[PDB]
Amino acid sequence: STKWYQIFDTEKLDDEQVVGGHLALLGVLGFIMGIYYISGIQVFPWGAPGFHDNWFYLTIKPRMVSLGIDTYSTKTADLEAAGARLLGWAAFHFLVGSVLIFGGWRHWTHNLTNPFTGRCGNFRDFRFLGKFGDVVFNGTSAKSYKEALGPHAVYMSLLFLGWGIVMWAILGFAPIPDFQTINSETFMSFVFAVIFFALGIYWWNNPPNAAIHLNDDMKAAFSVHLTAIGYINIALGCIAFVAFQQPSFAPYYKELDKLVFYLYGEPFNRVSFNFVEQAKEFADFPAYAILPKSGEAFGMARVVTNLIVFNHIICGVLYVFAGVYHGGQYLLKIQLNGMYNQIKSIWITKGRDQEVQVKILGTVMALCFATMLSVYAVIVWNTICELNIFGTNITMSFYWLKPLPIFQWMFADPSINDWVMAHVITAGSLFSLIALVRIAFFAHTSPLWDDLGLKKNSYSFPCLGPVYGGTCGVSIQDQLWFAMLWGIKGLSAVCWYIDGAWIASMMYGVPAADAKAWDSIAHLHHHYTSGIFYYFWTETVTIFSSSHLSTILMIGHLVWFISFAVWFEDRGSRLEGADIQTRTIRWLGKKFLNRDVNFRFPVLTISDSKLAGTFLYFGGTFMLVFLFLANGFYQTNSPLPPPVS
Amino acid sequence: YQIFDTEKLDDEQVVGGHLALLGVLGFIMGIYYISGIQVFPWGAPGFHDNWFYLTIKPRMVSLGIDTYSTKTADLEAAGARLLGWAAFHFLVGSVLIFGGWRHWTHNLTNFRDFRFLGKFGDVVFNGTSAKSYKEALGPHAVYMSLLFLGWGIVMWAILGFAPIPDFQTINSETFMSFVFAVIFFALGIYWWNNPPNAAIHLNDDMKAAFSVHLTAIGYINIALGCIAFVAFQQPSFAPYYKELDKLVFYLYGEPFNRVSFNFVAKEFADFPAYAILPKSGEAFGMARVVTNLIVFNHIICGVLYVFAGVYHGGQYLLKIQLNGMYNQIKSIWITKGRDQEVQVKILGTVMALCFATMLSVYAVIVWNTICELNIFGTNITMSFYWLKPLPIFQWMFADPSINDWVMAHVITAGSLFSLIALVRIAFFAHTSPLWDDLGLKKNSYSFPCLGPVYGGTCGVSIQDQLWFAMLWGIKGLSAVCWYIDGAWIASMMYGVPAADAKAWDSIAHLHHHYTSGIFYYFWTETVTIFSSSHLSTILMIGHLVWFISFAVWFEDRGSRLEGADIQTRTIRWLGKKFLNRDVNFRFPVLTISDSKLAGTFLYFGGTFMLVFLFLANGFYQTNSPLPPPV
Amino acid sequence: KHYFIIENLCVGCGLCLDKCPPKVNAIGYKFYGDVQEGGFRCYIDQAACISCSACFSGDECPSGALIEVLPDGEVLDFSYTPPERLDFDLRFLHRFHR
Ligand code: BCL
Ligand code: BCL
Ligand code: BCL
Ligand code: BCL
Ligand code: BCL
Ligand code: BCL
Ligand code: G2O
Ligand code: G2O
Ligand code: SF4
Ligand code: SF4
Ligand code: SF4
Ligand SMILES: [Ca+2]
Ligand SMILES: [Ca+2]
Repeated sequence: STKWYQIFDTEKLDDEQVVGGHLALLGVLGFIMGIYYISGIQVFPWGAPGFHDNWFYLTIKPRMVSLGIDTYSTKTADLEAAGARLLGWAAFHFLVGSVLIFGGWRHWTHNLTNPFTGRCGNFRDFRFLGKFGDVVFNGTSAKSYKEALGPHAVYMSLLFLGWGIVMWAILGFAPIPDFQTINSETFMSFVFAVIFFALGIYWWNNPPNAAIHLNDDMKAAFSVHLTAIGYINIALGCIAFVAFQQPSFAPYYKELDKLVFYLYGEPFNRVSFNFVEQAKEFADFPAYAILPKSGEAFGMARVVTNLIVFNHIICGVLYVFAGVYHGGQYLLKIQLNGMYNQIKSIWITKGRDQEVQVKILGTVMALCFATMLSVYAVIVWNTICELNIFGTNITMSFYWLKPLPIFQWMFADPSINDWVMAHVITAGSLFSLIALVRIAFFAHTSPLWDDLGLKKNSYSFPCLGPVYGGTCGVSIQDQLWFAMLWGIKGLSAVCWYIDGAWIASMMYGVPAADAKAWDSIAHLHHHYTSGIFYYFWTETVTIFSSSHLSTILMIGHLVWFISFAVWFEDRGSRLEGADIQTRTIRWLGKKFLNRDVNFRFPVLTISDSKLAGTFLYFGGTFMLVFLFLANGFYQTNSPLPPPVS
Repeated sequence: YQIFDTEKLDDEQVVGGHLALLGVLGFIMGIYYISGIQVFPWGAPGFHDNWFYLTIKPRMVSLGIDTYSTKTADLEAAGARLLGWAAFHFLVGSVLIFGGWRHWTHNLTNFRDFRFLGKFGDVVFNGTSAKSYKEALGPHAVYMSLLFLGWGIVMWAILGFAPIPDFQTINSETFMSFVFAVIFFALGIYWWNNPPNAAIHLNDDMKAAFSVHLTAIGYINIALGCIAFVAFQQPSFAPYYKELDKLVFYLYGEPFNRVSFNFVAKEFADFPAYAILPKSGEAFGMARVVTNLIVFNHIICGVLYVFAGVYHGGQYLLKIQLNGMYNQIKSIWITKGRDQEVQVKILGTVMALCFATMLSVYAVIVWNTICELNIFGTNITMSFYWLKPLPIFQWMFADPSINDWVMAHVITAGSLFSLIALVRIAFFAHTSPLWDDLGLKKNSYSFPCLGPVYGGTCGVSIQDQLWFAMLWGIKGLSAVCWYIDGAWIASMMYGVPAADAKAWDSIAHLHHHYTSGIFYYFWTETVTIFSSSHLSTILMIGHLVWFISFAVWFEDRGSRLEGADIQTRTIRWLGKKFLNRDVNFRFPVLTISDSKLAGTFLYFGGTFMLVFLFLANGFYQTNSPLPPPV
Repeated sequence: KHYFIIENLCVGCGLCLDKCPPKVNAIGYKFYGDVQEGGFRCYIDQAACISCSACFSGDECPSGALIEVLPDGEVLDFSYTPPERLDFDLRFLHRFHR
C-alpha cells in the first residue's frame, strides 16, 4: 500500500535521486532565505518604508547583525544601507538557489551533461574537480557510504574555508583569535577547515566500517544520521541558550530589547465606528497602523533566544524520534528478510538477545518510574503546601531542596525550580526512551508476542485485533506516536523553563498566601513568571492582547480537538457513520438530481488515523507553544514580599 | 460493573435495593442537614457552609426549617428545627434500610399476591395485589397519590402552611399537592380498571422497563432543570434565592486569614489565625450560583439518564434480537424501527439536519470571532449583530441577542449530535446497513474491535456508542453551563483586551454585560478561582483525571499490554534478586471495552468536576454594558 | 494452491479480508465466544477462493495461521522464514565489551 507519504520514500530512491532532492531543497531553502531577507528590509532602498518585522526575520536578525549586514540603527541612512545589504545578499541567495535547484533537477533525472562540454558525468566514477580531485582523491568514493565520509568532510572543510574567505572579503571580518569579539568565527572557520580536511583525508585513506548501513543505506544510514543530527540540534539549542545569555553576544542580542518592533498582527490603533478620514485612538499614528511594542517590556532578546533554542531543541527531539522510527523500520525489514541474524555488529548483536532487551528496557522503566515519582511527588507536595490543604504550610514544602553546590555552577539562581526542571527533563527523556527502546528492540516480536505467538509483519499495521483484549498500537509507527506524545511533556518543560516558570509547583503566584510566600522563603533574586497552571493565566494576557496570537490560539485548539476524533478508538463507529452519510447522500436521489452519486465518504485507516492524530496533536500543541514563546519573557528581577510580615 | 444486572435480580431484589437506597438518601440528607446548622443550640460554633447545604438552603428557607434571618437566637431556633428534621430523616431512613434488607433478602410474613393496608386495601385493588407491571401502574399511581397527600398533610400539620391556592407562596405547594393527590388517585383508579397495553415491557422486562423509565426520567429531569431555571429567576421565588446575594457565606477551602511566619502577624484583624475569610454574596451572585448548581445538576443527570436509558434499551434490543423475539413485537415502539429502512432514513436525516444547523452556527461563531479580531480586515460591522431571535421567539429570552440565538442553535445541534449516537444505539444494535453489507453481524453489547479490517472497526458496540454519545453531549452540557453562568457563547473572545472586543456592547445596545467569550471565559473565571485553594485543587485534580483518561482512550491498549509484560518481567527479576523467589504482581491492563469504560468515566468525571468550578466560582455578570472602544 | 488458515493459531485480525478482492469474499469471520478472549477466527471458502495468493504473498499474518499447501504437499507459514541460527554471544576480553 503506497500512500501519498510513501511516494518519496527512500526505498524507491537511489543515491543520485536523494542527491538531487537535497540540492533542490537547498535551493528552495535559499529562495526562502531570500524571501526572509527581503522581509527584513526595514526601509526600502527606493526611499520608502519596509516590511513589518516577521518572526522569521526577527529570528534571523541577530545573526545578520553579527555579520556586516543589518545594523541596529534608528538612523535612516544606515538603515537604508542595512536594507541594501539585505536585498543584495537576498538576490545572491536567489541566484545560488536557482543554480542549486537546476543541479538538483539534473541529479533527479540522472541526466548529467555539461552544456559547454558535451560529456556525461558518471555518478559512480568522476573527479571532484579538474585538478583538485586528482590532487586529493585521484577518483571517486566507490558507491559506498563509508568511503564517502572522507570526501564529505573534505567538502565541509572547503565550505568552512569559503566561509572564512567570505567573512574576510565581503563581510570584512579579519580573523583574530579574540573569541569574545565577532571576528574569531572566521578564524575558527579556518581552524575547522584544517581539522576537517585532516579528518577527511584520514577517512578517505582509512574508511570507518559500520557495515550495517552500507547495504540498505537508504534507511539505516538515514536513521543513524537523523538521530545523530537530532542530538546535535539539541546540543546546538543548549549552546545557543548558554551563549545568547553571555555578555559576548550581548551587543548583538540585548540591543534587540533596546529597539522597538512593528510586528505583523500586533494590535493596531483602533478607530471608532465613525472615523471621518477626509474618532481614532492613538491619533498620532495613522488609522489601522500597528502600535509599537517596546522590546524592554516584551523581552525581545530572550523571546528570539527562546524561539531559536526551542526550534532547534524540538527539531532535534523530532529528529531523534524519527531516527529511532526509521531504524525500527529498517530493523523490521531485516527481521522479515532474515538479515537481522546476519548483521554482525555491536549495534545489533547486543540487542539480538531478547533478555538483554528486557534488562535494558526494565532498567530504563525503573529509572523513569523512580525519577518521575520523586519529582512528581515533590511537585504535588509543593502545590499542597502552597495551597495549604491538609494543613501544611510551605515550610513543609521542598524549598530546602536546592541543587548540590558542586552542581550549582550551571544555574543562575539555585532553587527547587532548577532541581525539578532537571529531574523532569531526565524523567521525560527516559519516558520517551521507553518507547524509543521499544521501537529499537521490539520491531518484530515483543517478549509478550514471543510468549503469545504473534509477530509484527509491517511498519504501519494498525493492530492484531481484540485477541487477548488488546493488541492496539504495537506497530513501531504507533510506538513512535506514543514516544512523541510522551516527549511532548519534556519539550513543554524545556519551553516553560526557557520562558521562565516555576515548574517546582503548579500554582505559584496565585492570590493564595503560601503561593505568594514562595519567593520570600526561597531567597530568589529572580521572580519566575508563574507556576505551571498559573503560567497560562499570566502569559495569555499578551496572547489575548494580540489578535494574531489569539487567531493562532484558536486554530491550534481546533487542530488539537480535531486530532481527538482520530486518536480515539472510534474508527469503526466513524466507518458506519460514513456509510450512513453515503446512504443519505444517495437519498439525494429522488431530490431531483438524476445524477449517480458515486461519492463514498472516506474514513482514514487506523495506521492513517494515528498518523493524522499525532500530526494534529503535535501541530496544535506547538502552534500554541509558539504563542507561549511569543507572549514575552516578562521576568522581572524583583523578589516578591511575603503577604504577611 | 455488572454485579447488579437486571437479569440477576428479581423484582423483590429491585424493591429492596431501592428501599435501601432511599434510606441511605435519607441518611445523607440528615448528614447535610447537620452539616448546615450554622450555630448549635449548644452555642458552640458550627459547620461553616457546604455547597451541599448552600444548594439545600433555599428549600429549607421556603419550608421554614432554616431561615435567612440575622439574629443569633433565630439561627439557633432554626438549627434546633434542622436537627429535629435531620433526626426524623435519620430514623425514617433507618426504617427504610430495614425494609430494604427485608426485601433484598426474601424474608417476610406473598410477593406474587399480597395485601397492602388491608382495612382499605380491600376497597382499592379488590383486596388483591398487582400481579404484573401493567397491573402495577395503578397501585404505583395510588402510592404516589398517598405520597402527595402525605406531603400536603405534613405541610399543613407540621410545617403549618395554609391551603391558600395563590401561586406566589408555599400555600400554593400545599394546595397543588392536594390537587395532585386527587389527580394521581384518579389516574391510578383508571389504570386499575384498565391496565395499559405496551406489551414489550410485560414479557421479560426488567432491562426494558428500566431503560424506558430511565429515558423518561432523564427527559423529566431536563424539563425540571429548565423549569427550575425559569422559576428560580422569577420574583415570586426571589425571597428564597435573591437573599443569597444579601448574605455573607463562609465556605470551606476559602483563603484563610493568612498568618505570618514570625507569628506567635495576621492579614485581617480580629479574625483569628487560619480563619475562613468572609465573602460578600453580591460579589459571588450566590443566588445565580445556587440556581446554576441545582439546574445544571438536574440537566446533566437528565442527559446521563437519557443516554443510559437508550443504552439499556439497546441492550434489551440486542437481547431480543439474539433470541428472535425482536421480529414478533406488536408494540409500535419496535415496528417503527424494525424495517431497517426507516432506521437509515431517520439516522441520515438527523445527521444531515445536525450537520446543516451545526455548520451554520459554527460559521456564525467563527465569523463573529473574525470580525472581533479584525482578521483579514473585517470590521465589527461585518458580523452577525443584526442576527437576533425573531420577535415571535423573543418572549423565550431576556435581553434578546445573537448570544441567545447561538445558544439555542448550539443546544439543538448538540442534542441532535448526541441523538446521532443514541439513534445508532436504538437501531443498529444487532444489524447495521454497513454490517449487513459486510456480512458480519454483532452479538455483544461490548465488542470493541472486531479486528483491523476495512481499515479498522473500533467502537461499533452499543456501549462504545453510549460513550461517544456522552462525549458529544459534553459540548451541549458545556453550552448549558456557559449560558447559565453568563458566558458569551456567540463569539470566542468577547470583552477581551483587543480591537472591537468591547464594541459588542456598543453595537447590540445590550442591557446586560455578558461575562466573556468562549476563550476569555476561562481567564475571567480563573481570576476568581485561583484565589480559592479548594477550587484550585479541584481544577488540578479534574485535569489529572482528564488526561489519565487518555491512557485508556487512545488506540494503545496493546502497547500497554506488551509494556506490562515487560514491567512484569522487570518486577519478577528484581524481586527475585533482592528477595528470595517472590513471584507475583502481574500488571493488570484493562480490556478495551473496560478501557473505554474507564476512559469515559474519567473524561466525564474530570470535565464536569471542572464545570462545577465554572458554576461555583460566581456569576460575575454585570448589568452595566461595556463602553465603545472608540 | 488451496490456501488454509489454522483457527487454533488464528487470532481474528482480518487483514486477509483486506487482502481479498471484494468480488470473491473468501475470508469470513466465524464467532465462537467472547471477543476479548480470542473469540472469532477466520475461514476460507475453498470453492469461492480461486488461487489469488494475495493473502500469503502479502505476508501480513502475525500468528502464522495463514498456510499454503503445495501440490507436493509442503506447508508454508511464511513466504521466507529466517534461517534457524546457533546463537551464542561474543565478548572480546580486552575490548570494552568483556
Ligand atoms: C539535517 C539534515 C538531515 C536531513 C534533512 C532533510 C530534510 C529537511 C528533507 C530531507 C529530504 C529527503 N532526504 Mg534527508 N536528511 C538527512 C539524511 C538523509 C539520508 C542519509 C544520511 O542516509 C538520506 C538517504 C536522506 C534522504 C532524503 C529523502 C527522503 C529526501 C530527498 C530526496 C527526494 O528527492 O525527495 C523527494 C521529495 C522532495 C525533495 C520534496 C518534497 C516536498 C517537501 C519539501 C517535503 C517536506 C517534508 C517535511 C515538511 C520536511 C520538514 C522538516 C521539519 C520542519 C523539521 N536524508 C540529514 C541527516 N532531508 C526531504 C524530504 O522529502 O523529506 C521527506 C526533506 O524535507
Ligand atoms: C545552503 C543552502 C542555501 C542557503 C541558505 C541559508 C540558510 C539556511 C542560512 C543562510 C545564512 C547565511 N548565508 Mg546562505 N544559502 C545558500 C547560499 C549561500 C552562499 C553561497 C555562495 O552558496 C553564501 C556565501 C551564503 C551566505 C550566507 C551568509 C550571509 C549567512 C551566514 C553564513 C554562515 O554563518 O555560515 C556558517 C558556515 C559554516 C558553519 C561553515 C560551512 C558549513 C559547514 C561545512 C557544515 C557544518 C556546519 C553546519 C552549517 C551547522 C552544523 C553544526 C553541527 C555542530 C555539525 N549563502 C544556499 C542557496 N543561508 C544564514 C542566515 O541567514 O543566518 C541568519 C543561515 O542560517
Ligand atoms: C552513539 C551514536 C548514535 C547512534 C548510532 C547508531 C548506529 C551506528 C546504529 C544505530 C542503530 C540503531 N539505533 Mg542508534 N545511535 C544513537 C542514538 C540512538 C538512540 C538514543 C535515543 O539514544 C536510540 C533509541 C537509537 C536507536 C537505534 C536502533 C533503531 C538501532 C539499534 C538496535 C539495537 O539492537 O541496539 C542494541 C543496543 C546497543 C548496542 C546499545 C549500546 C551502544 C554502544 C554500542 C555501547 C557503548 C555505549 C554505552 C552503553 C553507553 C555509555 C557511553 C556512551 C558514550 C554515552 N539510536 C546516537 C545518536 N545507531 C543501528 C541500526 O540498525 O540503525 C538502522 C545502527 O546501525
Ligand atoms: C424517601 C427517602 C428519604 C428522604 C430523603 C430526602 C431527599 C433525598 C430530599 C428530601 C427532602 C425533603 N424531605 Mg425527605 N426523606 C425521607 C422522609 C421524609 C419525611 C417523612 C414522612 O418521614 C418527611 C416529612 C420529609 C420531608 C422533607 C422535606 C424537609 C424536604 C422537601 C420535601 C418536599 O419537597 O417534598 C415534596 C414531596 C413530593 C412532591 C411527593 C411526591 C414525589 C414526586 C412523585 C417525586 C418525583 C417528581 C418528578 C417531577 C417526577 C414525576 C414523574 C411522573 C410524572 C409521576 N422527608 C426518607 C427518609 N428528603 C428534599 C430536600 O432536602 O430538599 C432540599 C430532598 O430532595
Ligand atoms: C427513579 C429513576 C430511575 C431509578 C433510579 C436508580 C438509581 C439512581 C439507582 C438505581 C439502582 C438500581 N435500579 Mg433503578 N430506578 C428506576 C427504575 C428501575 C426499575 C424499574 C422501572 O422497575 C428497575 C428494574 C430498576 C433496577 C435497579 C437495580 C439494577 C438497582 C437496585 C439494586 C441495588 O443494589 O442498588 C443499590 C446499589 C447501590 C448501593 C450502589 C450505587 C449507588 C451509590 C454508589 C451508593 C449510594 C450512596 C451515596 C454515594 C452517598 C452519597 C455521598 C455524598 C455524595 C457525599 N430501576 C428509574 C428508571 N435506580 C441503583 C443501582 O446501583 O443501580 C445499579 C442506583 O444507584
Ligand atoms: C415518549 C416516550 C419515551 C420513549 C418510549 C419508548 C418505549 C415505550 C419503548 C422504547 C424503546 C426504545 N427506546 Mg425510547 N422513548 C423515549 C425516548 C428515547 C430516545 C430519545 C428521543 O432520545 C431514544 C434514542 C430512545 C431509544 C430507544 C430504543 C433503544 C428503543 C426503540 C427502538 C426502535 O425501534 O424504535 C422505533 C421507534 C421510533 C422511531 C419512534 C416511535 C414513536 C411512536 C410511533 C409515537 C408517535 C410519534 C409522534 C411523532 C409523536 C407525536 C405526539 C403524540 C402525542 C403521540 N428512546 C421517550 C422518553 N422507547 C423500546 C424498547 O425496547 O425499550 C426497551 C420500547 O418499547
Ligand atoms: C501522571 C499520569 C500517568 C501515569 C502515572 C502513567 C503510567 C504508565 N503508563 Mg501512561 N499515559 C498518560 C499518563 C500517565 N501514565 C497519558 C495522558 C497518555 C496518553 C497518550 C498515556 C499513554 C500510554 C501508552 C500508550 C502506554 C503507557 C504505559 C505506562 C507505564 C508503563 C511503565 C512506564 O512508563 O514506567 C514509568 C512510570 C510512569 C509513567 C508512572 C509514574 C507515576 C507518575 C509519577 C505520575 C503518577 C500519577 C498518579 C498520581 C498515579 C495514580 C494514583 C492516584 C491518582 C489514584 C506506566 C507506569 C505503557 C506501558 O505499559 O509501557 C510503557 C504504554 O504502552 N502510557
Ligand atoms: C470542529 C470539530 C469537529 C468536526 C467539524 C467533526 C465532524 C463530524 N464527525 Mg466528529 N469528533 C470530534 C470533532 C469534530 N467532528 C471530536 C473532538 C471527537 C472525539 C469523541 C469526535 C468523534 C467522532 C465519532 C466517533 C464519529 C464522528 C462523526 C462525524 C460526522 C458525521 C456527520 C455529523 O455528525 O455531522 C455533524 C458535524 C458537523 C456539522 C461538522 C462540520 C462542520 C462543523 C460544525 C465545524 C467545521 C470545522 C472544520 C471542518 C474544521 C477545519 C475547517 C477547514 C480548515 C477545512 C461529522 C460531520 C461520525 C459519523 O460519521 O457520524 C456522526 C462518527 O461516527 N466524530
Ligand atoms: S480498538 Fe481499534 S486499534 Fe485497538 S485492537 Fe481494537 S480495532 Fe485495533
Ligand atoms: S487466494 Fe484470492 S480468493 Fe482466496 S482468500 Fe486470498 S484473495 Fe481471496
Ligand atoms: S492475517 Fe493471520 S491472524 Fe490475521 S485474520 Fe488472517 S490468518 Fe488470522
Ligand atoms: Ca511566555
Ligand atoms: Ca462562573
